[PDB]
Amino acid sequence: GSHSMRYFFTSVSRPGRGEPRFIAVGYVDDTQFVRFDSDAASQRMEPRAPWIEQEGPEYWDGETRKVKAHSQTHRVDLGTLRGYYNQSEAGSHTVQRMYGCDVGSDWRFLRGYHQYAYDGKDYIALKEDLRSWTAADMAAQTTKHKWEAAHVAEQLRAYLEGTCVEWLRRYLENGKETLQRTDAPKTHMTHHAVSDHEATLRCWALSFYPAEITLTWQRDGEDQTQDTELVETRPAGDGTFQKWAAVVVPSGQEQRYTCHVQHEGLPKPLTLRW
Amino acid sequence: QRTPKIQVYSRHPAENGKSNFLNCYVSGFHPSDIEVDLLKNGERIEKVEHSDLSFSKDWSFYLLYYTEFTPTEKDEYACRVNHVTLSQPKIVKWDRDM
Amino acid sequence: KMDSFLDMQL
Repeated sequence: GSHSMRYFFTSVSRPGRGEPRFIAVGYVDDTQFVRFDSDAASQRMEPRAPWIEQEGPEYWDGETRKVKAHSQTHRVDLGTLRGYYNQSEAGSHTVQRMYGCDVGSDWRFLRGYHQYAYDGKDYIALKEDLRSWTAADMAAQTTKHKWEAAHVAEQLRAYLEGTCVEWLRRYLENGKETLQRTDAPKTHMTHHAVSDHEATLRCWALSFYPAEITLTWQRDGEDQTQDTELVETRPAGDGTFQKWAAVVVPSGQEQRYTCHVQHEGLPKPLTLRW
Repeated sequence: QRTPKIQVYSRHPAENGKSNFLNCYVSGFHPSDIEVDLLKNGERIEKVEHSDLSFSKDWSFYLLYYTEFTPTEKDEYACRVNHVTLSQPKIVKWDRDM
Repeated sequence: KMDSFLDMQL
C-alpha cells in the first residue's frame, strides 16, 4: 500500500479592497492535518488532526512563517500574471499551487510533484524527473527560463526525495492508530420497485477509508454498463467516505445480478447478491 | 467557468427520531467563490459549518457543508447552491435512499 | 512539513 503527503494553496485577488484571500491545507492521504486561512483571527498554521498536535513551538512557528511568506509571493504572482496576460486591474483572478511526495509499497520514494495554475488552467509544472519544467504558454515559458537559470528544480528535488518522505513517514507512525488503519466498506443492497415489471437494486459502500474504491455490476458473471448509475465518492464528514452503484433489472431476475466491491481494507473482493 | 456538482445526503443511515448529520458536498467548480445553504422546509438553517477549501487534480474546487439534524417522516430538507455559472440558485432535494 | 525553500516567484 502506497502513501502520500500534499500541500494545496489558493490565492484569490480582491480588486475592490485589500489583500487577496489565501487558503492553505495539508493532507496525509485523505486526512487533512493543517490549515491557514487569511481571514481567520489567529493568523497561524492551525492543527486539523489529533496526531499533529504533539509537535512543538518550533514547528508551529516554522510553519506559520513559511505559509505567511507564501501568502505574499502569491499576492505578487497575481500582480505579475495580470501584467503578462495584459488583464484588467478590476477583475478577480486565482493562483493555485500544489506540491507533495508519494512513498511506494516498499516504503521508499515513488514520485514527487510541484505545479501551478492560473484561473483554473495549467501554468507550470515540475516533470517526473524533478529536473525539468512543463510550461503551458508563453507567459509560463518566461517563468521556466528564469527558474532553470536560478536552479530552482534542484532545491525542490532535495525536499521531495528527502525531507518530504522523511516527514510523511514520521506522521504515518505518530498517527498510525488511524492513518495506517484500513476501514473496509460496510456493504448492503436495497430494493426499489419502479413498476410491476422492473426494479432498482442499489449496492451501498459505507464508512470507508481510504477514498479509493471500485464498485462494479455483473449479470451472469459478465460486466454490465447498460442501465446502471454510479455517484462519485463523497465524504461522510467523520473522516470516512461513501459511494453507491445501482442497476435497473426485470422483476424476478434479481438473482442474476452481483455487485463487486474492491478496497484496500478487503483482503479479497466482496460479492453481494439479492 | 465550471459548474458545481451537488450531492445532498446523510452521514449515517437516516432513521426517524434519531440524531444524524445533513451534508451538501459541492465539487467540480471554478472560481472558488460559492454560496451554499441547507434548508429545512424551505427555510435557511443558521448553524451550518464547512470544510477548508481544497482542490482536485484538474484544479477544480470541493467543499463539504454540514449541520446536525434529526430526520422525521414529514420534514423536507434541501441544499441551495449559487455560483457565477448559474443564472438562478440551484436547489437539490434530499432523498434518504440516495 | 512544508518546503523551506521560499524563493520562487512567477
